[PDB]
Amino acid sequence: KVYNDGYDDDNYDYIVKNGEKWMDRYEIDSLIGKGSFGQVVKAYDRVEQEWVAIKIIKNKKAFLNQAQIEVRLLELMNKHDTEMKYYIVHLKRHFMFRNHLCLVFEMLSYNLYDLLRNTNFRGVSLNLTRKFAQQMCTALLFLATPELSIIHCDLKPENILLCNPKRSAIKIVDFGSSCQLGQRIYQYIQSRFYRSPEVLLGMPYDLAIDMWSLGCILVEMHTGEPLFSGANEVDQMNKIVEVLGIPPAHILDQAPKARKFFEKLPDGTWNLKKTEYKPPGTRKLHNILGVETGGPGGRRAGESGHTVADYLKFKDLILRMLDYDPKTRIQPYYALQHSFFKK
Ligand SMILES: CCOc1cc(/C=C2\SC(=S)NC2=O)ccc1O
Repeated sequence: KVYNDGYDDDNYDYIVKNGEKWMDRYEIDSLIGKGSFGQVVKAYDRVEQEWVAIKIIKNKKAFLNQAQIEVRLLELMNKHDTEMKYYIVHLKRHFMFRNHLCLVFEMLSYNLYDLLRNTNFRGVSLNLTRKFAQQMCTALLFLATPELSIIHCDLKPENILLCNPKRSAIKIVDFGSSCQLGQRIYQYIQSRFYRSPEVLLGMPYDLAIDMWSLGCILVEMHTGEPLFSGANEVDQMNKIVEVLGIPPAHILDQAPKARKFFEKLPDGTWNLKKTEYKPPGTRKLHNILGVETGGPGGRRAGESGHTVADYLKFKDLILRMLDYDPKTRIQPYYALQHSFFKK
């Protein structure tokens, strides 16, 4: 059997051969990314004389359609003249090659999960976390612009990449799961660890879900471990409740999936259903962050910029990003005005 004249495998992924040249321009070096959508490869562009990442979409209608949306959003974002756009990954060009849609991006360095792995999952400093935090809030502010109103929908450490390995500048990648503000066609969205409560509760969602994700990411970056690492959605919600308490009554009353995690008593109050968890709100972020005990695990004790005063600024901001209510949850503009960022 042969697929796409022998260019494709059984999955209709392009069979990548190191050293291959495409259209007398791009020289394929190696495969750098693998996904349901297709593959990502590192290539040299002879014309621009630079390294580029090429996202090779699978040769199937479904995956092509998904990527077409990705392209519109990427091109829409690149359209704006604002300087905030530079925190978003830049799509240089797109083309059809051997029945595969290919997105050409600027080559980027290690993702934030790689950084975590490199620390043996013990996290990076508050100073570097602040730098990452400021850039991400700026990125979300840009996404929040009315013309765009883009929800990334899959924010996580892996999806945040450094421009250069020796600088701290970051760019958000993978808009393949992104959508614009509108009707909640998709209920099951976001990576589980970074999934907002509104999504878990099957309620309407806005751009605030990304902000929730950011809060989880920022805590994760400093500690090295996901704030909430549920094995399932129920476990996810229970892990959120451990830190933040039972969600407010006004939310759960409106929540279609409230009874998946909670039960409503005769008095009309909400409790966790029975089916190993600390009581609601007793896994304090104050202690997770090690505000008063020299940071997480005491590894930051004696380090500049790791004072109680510093940690309290970080904690307050995080707690504003992890507001249960998406209408009151801090917005990118206000987050950038937080005392955590002041000099
Ligand atoms: C290992 C992936 O490395 C890169 C990845 C991207 C962008 C991607 S990957 C994906 S999946 N969707 C994107 O937009 C850009 C530059 C890179 O160096």
